[PDB]
Amino acid sequence: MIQTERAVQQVLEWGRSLTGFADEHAVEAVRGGQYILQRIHPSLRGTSARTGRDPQDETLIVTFYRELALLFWLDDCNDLGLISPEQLAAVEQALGQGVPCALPGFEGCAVLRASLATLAYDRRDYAQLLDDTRCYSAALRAGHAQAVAAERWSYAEYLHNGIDSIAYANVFCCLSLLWGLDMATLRARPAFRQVLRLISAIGRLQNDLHDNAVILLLQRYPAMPVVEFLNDELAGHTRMLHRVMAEERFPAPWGPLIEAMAAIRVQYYR
Amino acid sequence: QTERAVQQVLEWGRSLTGFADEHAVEAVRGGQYILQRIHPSLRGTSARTGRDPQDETLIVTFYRELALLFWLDDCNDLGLISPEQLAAVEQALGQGVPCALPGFEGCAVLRASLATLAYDRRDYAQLLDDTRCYSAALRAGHAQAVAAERWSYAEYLHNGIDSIAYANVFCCLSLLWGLDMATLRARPAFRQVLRLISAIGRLQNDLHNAVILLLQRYPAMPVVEFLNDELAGHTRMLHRVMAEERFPAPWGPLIEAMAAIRVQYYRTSTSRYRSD
Repeated sequence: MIQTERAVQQVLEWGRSLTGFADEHAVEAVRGGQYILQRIHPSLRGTSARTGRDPQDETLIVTFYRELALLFWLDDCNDLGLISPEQLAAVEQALGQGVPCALPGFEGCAVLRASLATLAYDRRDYAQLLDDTRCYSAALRAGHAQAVAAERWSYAEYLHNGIDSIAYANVFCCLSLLWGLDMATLRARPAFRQVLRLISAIGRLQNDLHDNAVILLLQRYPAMPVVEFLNDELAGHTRMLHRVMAEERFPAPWGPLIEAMAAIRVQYYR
Repeated sequence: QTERAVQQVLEWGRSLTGFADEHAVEAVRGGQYILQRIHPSLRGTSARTGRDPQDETLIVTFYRELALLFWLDDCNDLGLISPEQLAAVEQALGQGVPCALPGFEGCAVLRASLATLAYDRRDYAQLLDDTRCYSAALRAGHAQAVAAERWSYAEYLHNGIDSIAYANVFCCLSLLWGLDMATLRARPAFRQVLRLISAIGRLQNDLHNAVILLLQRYPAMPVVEFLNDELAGHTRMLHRVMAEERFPAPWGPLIEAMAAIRVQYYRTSTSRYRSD
């Protein structure tokens, strides 16, 4: 229910406590975040009586947008070198362990992680979010290494890393943390873990078509019709996802949520 | 001892239509390789489980399962038996009951042995599960080289991970030597490496089908180079994880043993001599 610009202002307010944070980070966060929240709104309405978490709770909504902003900011920090390597390392340790940053200029890290901890419906989801953050950080730095001071790895390594760097796992975990979506339990299902990997691969492939899959393959296998291959790969991952989602029915709002992510395009938020 | 094991696998194989001597030889050869590589490791779990590494009964059973898997693959790919017979066989093996059609008594005998010898019976049910999964992957991959438009490399590899049967191998090992895979598969890192080792096995087998799949869809693509890079890549990822995780013995050695083992030591280069 919170209005778009007020949400941006709330995200920006917190964002100023992070060196390198830009207005763009807050805007993208709210745009991507609203896209998702709007598509799972009908479902969240149905789980609300049970959980006690309101789909329109401003506190939950802005916290979610702040996590998205943090992820956008980190990606830029990593790729555009907005802060020093020492600072990025200190920031990633803090966000990955859930402790305050040891270097100054990044107070927002401790503040957001504390709110998430405090607001967690099922605290297992908070520990998972810290795990996903460490995976995200590792992937951003490994991907960044590849594009330059490297000797390109295999498409396999590329995709495995890109699945972590696309951060869909993080987004899902944060939503589960805030609205009590029981992701920690759902993960016990193999079909669930597999769809997580699939929607993440779908997102990584789509983003790169629109470390990058095309650039990597073309400069490693120039004769190879790279772009054709990838679209095929993307359609393949999509068929597998459709299959698994059919074979198994996940509790609400998971169906709508995965659907929303497959349909989302970097273009609608970036 | 080699030849006595080979003959015990062979003898049982006479109760499976289409079984060839090579199925038994490939089985013992690959199986011997795995068991001798993990031996020093299996000695430490030995007193704890009471399952002796040199146990002849556990050895012959393990090899028969490998032979079953090789035979099943050939039946699917070469049509050694009818589609009707293949369905009845896969049905039986997936439920651990005798095959309903004549000529396949071996199915009953092997599944009864596995049920009788299972350290942790949860591994027996899991083996049946893996057998159904393997059969389903065999079905899919055969029906794919014969339909309309083809599979993506991702779909092929995903199916290929199930069709290489490494899950079945690990499970059978746990079942006979009580390696507690039933609780280990609950570990996300253990699941991740099983997938990596299976992708490695599928690519290795295929580099001696992925190649044909890719060359028929992308003629200008240096396919064999790409697949070789993929194999190297999965191998590096396997090493990265291994280095960052500790798995109860003998799992580390077992995983490494399966990673290395090159098909040229087993199933892809064993056949009956002919004069020509």
